[PDB]
Amino acid sequence: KILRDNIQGITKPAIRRLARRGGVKRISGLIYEEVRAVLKSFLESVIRDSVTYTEHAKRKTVTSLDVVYALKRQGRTLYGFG
Amino acid sequence: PGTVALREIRRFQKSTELLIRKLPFQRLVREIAQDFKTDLRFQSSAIGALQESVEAYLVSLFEDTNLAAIHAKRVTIQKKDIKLARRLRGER
Amino acid sequence: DLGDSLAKVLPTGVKVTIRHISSAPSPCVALFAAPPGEEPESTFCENHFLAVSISPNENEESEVIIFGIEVLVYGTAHLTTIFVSKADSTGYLHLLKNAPKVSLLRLISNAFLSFLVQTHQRPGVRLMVSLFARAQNQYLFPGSIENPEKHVLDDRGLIKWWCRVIDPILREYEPETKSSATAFLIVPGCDKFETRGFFPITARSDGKDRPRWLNSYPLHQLCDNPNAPPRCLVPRFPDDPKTRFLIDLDDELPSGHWRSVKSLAQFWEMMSFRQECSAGRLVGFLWLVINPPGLFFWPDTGRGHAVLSEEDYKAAINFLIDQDFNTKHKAIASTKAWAEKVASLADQLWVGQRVEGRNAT
Amino acid sequence: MSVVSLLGVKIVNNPAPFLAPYQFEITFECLEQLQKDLEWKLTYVGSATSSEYDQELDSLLVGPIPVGVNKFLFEADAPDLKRIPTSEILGVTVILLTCSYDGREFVRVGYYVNNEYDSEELTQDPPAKPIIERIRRNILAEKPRVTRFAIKWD
Repeated sequence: KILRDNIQGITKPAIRRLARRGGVKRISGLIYEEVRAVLKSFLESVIRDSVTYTEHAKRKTVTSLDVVYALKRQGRTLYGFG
Repeated sequence: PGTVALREIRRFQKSTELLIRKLPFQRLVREIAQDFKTDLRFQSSAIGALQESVEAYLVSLFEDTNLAAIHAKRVTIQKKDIKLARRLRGER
Repeated sequence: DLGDSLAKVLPTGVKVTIRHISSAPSPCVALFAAPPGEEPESTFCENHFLAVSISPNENEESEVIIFGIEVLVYGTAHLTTIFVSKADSTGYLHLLKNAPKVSLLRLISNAFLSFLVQTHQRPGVRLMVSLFARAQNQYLFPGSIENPEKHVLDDRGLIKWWCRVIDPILREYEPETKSSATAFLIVPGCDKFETRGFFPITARSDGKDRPRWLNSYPLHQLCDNPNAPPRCLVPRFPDDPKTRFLIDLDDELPSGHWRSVKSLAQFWEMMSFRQECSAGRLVGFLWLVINPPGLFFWPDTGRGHAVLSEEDYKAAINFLIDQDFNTKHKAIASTKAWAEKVASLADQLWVGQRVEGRNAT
Repeated sequence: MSVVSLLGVKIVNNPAPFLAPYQFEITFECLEQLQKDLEWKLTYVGSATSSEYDQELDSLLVGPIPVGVNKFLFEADAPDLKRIPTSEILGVTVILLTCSYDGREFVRVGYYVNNEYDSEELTQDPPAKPIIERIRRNILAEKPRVTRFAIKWD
């Protein structure tokens, strides 16, 4: 009754490379699970929005523009106000 | 207990390749689509875009996380730091 | 002479030292994708790098690099493209005695670019100046980020900065509807009203019938044939998100048309969401179109100038770039080392020239 | 394209004692007069572990809206200690200044908050019973995390 989860297939070295890219210097060993959780949640949200938009458009394939449409609903995040 | 220091960025670059492998990401997307109960699937360009946004989101979230860890006067980031980074961004 | 051109702009009394490393114009890959059924236009590339350094003491020979900028120059039969690849600082400029509150780096960048434009301007040939601004800790000088006196601007800061660098060069020409010139800014994630905020203040007082700064892409000025596939309408620079995306898109080709992007507007609509442009910081693409009226063999003579082979140039630049600038002493040592390396590569005992400012305004 | 947008947010009393009210000098811009008003919420994330220990400190309404640049003061009441776990209270956490128009949340600003004891002795040896009257909050105003959702207005 227990199936596999592909989110555990996203390796730790890639996570650490992403962290390094984000400017992190040292990380804990018990962080990867939470990371995978967050990744999966965001991906879920965007996929669901884009899929919804495609379905309503009455089409059988999600175009990259549908994904853009989905991401526009995610808002834009910056630093400061300008 | 698994605590790892990351390699120093000696110099940054402007355009950067993605870091997550194509196929694992793809089958993850297929899983998520599967569990959302839908019969349609993504274009390759669309999955490309998805990955771009995922990794962008992640780099930003890690920036916020590092910031939170700095404000706790630490160098090593923890789970709570990421949760805080999520809330900071504007999640629930 | 670049030493003079730079000397004219710098404040009076400010003594610096410059090293200008370039390469001979050699055949390269086409900057623009080839339209279907045609050979790519022949292109001549030419490298450039300016290194500005100072001295913590007026007497001794302690030399410290304060600034560095790299410029590629492309030449096709109908176009000259000046691309600003990377530009970084070490922030040890605070060691200069009576270093004015004036934006020194902005003046140096401005002067260098001006010099290149002037010396590479061809009769009846369109000249474009492209660059891609994104704020990051260090580009050329490793560990310079750890020097507490190095202050890297944020996103909007760096964009505004590059726009203030480019503005005066644009001001030296006539508006477009004699030599004409127009400026084009694009900040992914920003509408025109928000983008206009990044323009120099001068843009606020331009003639509304013929403005100088635009929030768009110079399409009909770069490509005589707008019926060509979008792929052939965007420059493919080294280390550039535009390039990466263009490749990822070219992966869709088997006609010339992609499958997921049919127009340029779609291309930019997508660009605003790529990995580089939406990582929490802002990003700005910039172009400067210059239309001419109607549209040792080197112009630089200073002893700071050294013309190396492609291989030797890469050697020098890569040598300088993989150094250390964590501290004062390390930066000094690195400066000396690179200086000697360049002197060796050009079969001389010394390369570089001192410069002193004449401008007193 | 948004009608309303924030130009800046100054924090008046900082670093203030934990129980002191939150006071923000908010500076925003408006392009045209609107039918409804602006709503400003200020949430405190007492516990990062769950989205439950969040406390909406206050909610001011601003109407109507003058065309151009506008400043105003924003006072809100300190968070309830009875809704905060006595473990995660002292340290780093998050506050969220949100702004909506006619209910539709269109701007969200996030700040990092560090709770800290006034004496070094209390920092080195923190009591099991939190000394609230000796705890000051310091919030980071240098890097506000601004998120802009595009919505429909009139």
